[PDB]
Amino acid sequence: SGPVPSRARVYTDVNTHRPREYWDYESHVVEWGNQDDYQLVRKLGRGKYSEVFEAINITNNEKVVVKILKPVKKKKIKREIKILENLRGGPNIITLADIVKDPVSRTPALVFEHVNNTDFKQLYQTLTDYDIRFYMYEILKALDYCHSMGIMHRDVKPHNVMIDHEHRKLRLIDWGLAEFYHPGQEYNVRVASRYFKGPELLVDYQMYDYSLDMWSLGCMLASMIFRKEPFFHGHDNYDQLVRIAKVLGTEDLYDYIDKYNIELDPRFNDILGRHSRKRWERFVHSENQHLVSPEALDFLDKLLRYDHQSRLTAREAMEHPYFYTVVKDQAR
Ligand SMILES: O=C(CCC(=O)NCCc1ccc(Cl)c(Cl)c1)NCCCCn1cnc2c(Br)c(Br)c(Br)c(Br)c21
Ligand SMILES: NCCc1ccc(Cl)c(Cl)c1
Repeated sequence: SGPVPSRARVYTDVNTHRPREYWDYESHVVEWGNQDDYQLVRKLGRGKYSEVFEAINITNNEKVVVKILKPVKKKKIKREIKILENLRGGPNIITLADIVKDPVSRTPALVFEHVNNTDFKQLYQTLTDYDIRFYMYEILKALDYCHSMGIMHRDVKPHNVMIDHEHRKLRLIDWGLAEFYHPGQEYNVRVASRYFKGPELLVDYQMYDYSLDMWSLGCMLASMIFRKEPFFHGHDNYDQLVRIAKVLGTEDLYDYIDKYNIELDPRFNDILGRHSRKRWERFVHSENQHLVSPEALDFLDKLLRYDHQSRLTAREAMEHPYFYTVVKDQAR
């Protein structure tokens, strides 16, 4: 007997009710702009999948960001484009402005709205309790939206959160790993950065859903309030689950494994050991106590659960007491 199937608790059938063109990205036809509308100004960074530039649209003098893609399978470019187009205009989702073909490498380039990013070295030095609650709530808006639109981001981490702090403006970026959720579909578990991988990825449980993003969000929250980056600091994918188990305990892990009849890689036998579930107080000290509260710890505990089905949804997270003062402030 194999693993027990699983279904998302919410937004389970949203893609089923769509025309197939919404989610059948392999059949998407790309609408191309004119690369001659743009001039590159300077390089902002480079990754395994792209090089990123600041640019100017010389037809309207607008600043934009240009992501020149490295060679990748055409269906993965179509996937990112289709998801960006489907989510465009949603709260705190980066806006795809144009798609052009780089004359040099003949590769596609995505053109995004510019965000005046805040120097985060200063941001983290003066970060307040209220700042963290406010921006977490802004991220939850983007996640509830994309989940409600049938999409898992699958790469939630601080690097993919742009913040213009002067204007309290936040954007969730890099949708190149995002996928459409379909009930019963088995997904690739080699997604997300190591430190933010959910337990379902680490034990190779492929029938996962939106709740994967909620684990990653809990990892980000823990690093913020405890000022410990990364929070779960594994040496490799195997050790990453050991680091989680030393905090969440091994009992709930084996309860999770048994519930879904997951066949655990035999490497884990001699490294997981036996660990109690720790109390969050052991990460609190004089340098982070101003960011930690009973509300923050209650919220954090309800995100970081082995069982993906028992994690808060994005909308449930937004209703947590941790956000009460943010919610009433936004009512104005
Ligand atoms: O520096 C970062 C962000 C690092 C960071 O700590 N965040 C804030 C994290 C955070 C999250 C939650 C909370 Cl609660 C709080 Cl408090 C803080 N990531 C590098 C991006 C590399 C350059 N890069 C790539 N793609 C880009 C796009 Br697309 C645009 Br548009 C723009 Br602009 C740029 Br620059 C782009
Ligand atoms: N049109 C020449 C400048 C240029 C080169 C490459 C790209 Cl991808 C862009 Cl948008 C603009």
